[PDB]
Amino acid sequence: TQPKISLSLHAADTTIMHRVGMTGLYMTLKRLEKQYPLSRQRGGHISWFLTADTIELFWEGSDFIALSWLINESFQLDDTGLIHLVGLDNDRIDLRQKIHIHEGICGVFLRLNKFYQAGEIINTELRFEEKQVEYQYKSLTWYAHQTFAEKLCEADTQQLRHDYIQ
DNA sequence: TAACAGTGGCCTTATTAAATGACTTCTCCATGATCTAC
Repeated sequence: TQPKISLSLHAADTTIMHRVGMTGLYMTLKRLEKQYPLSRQRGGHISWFLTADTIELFWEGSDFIALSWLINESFQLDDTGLIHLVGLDNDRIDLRQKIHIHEGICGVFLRLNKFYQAGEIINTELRFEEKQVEYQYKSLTWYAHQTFAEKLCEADTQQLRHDYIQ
């Protein structure tokens, strides 16, 4: 039918950050499609058609439900409280690099406590060359990326906004 | 008017090439929930 969200690298109004964002969405969608082969499994029957330089999203029912499902599945938190982006191959990456990525995101994007709720300071002692070194990182319980779906959709009609979002 | 215009041997031997301590101090935050006044 008609895609509800269409994104292209050839759009003339996009900057570098916009294109990097479409690339991240493309990687996340590839990983999700590997995780959820059937569109019925995905909330709202959300389905996508990915090309070399275009992203199109189709879904049924309320826009808020489908967007919330996609965003919640895209941005996750593991048991330890680290940022778990399903766009990246998290099983293949080790714990130290995951901690590095989480700390970088928390120090660059989530600079402000207004956009994350901090948990306890989790300490882990991983042995290295017959020596156990204690990594101490700030675990999280929520960050704005998880619940931006509310800002993407209208409060009452629960549909995609037709205006600009600040 | 001439024939010479120095023949030698050396051209530094030692020793030490830095010892200290300092390697910026402050401040200017951004953003949303809430208080509050109109």
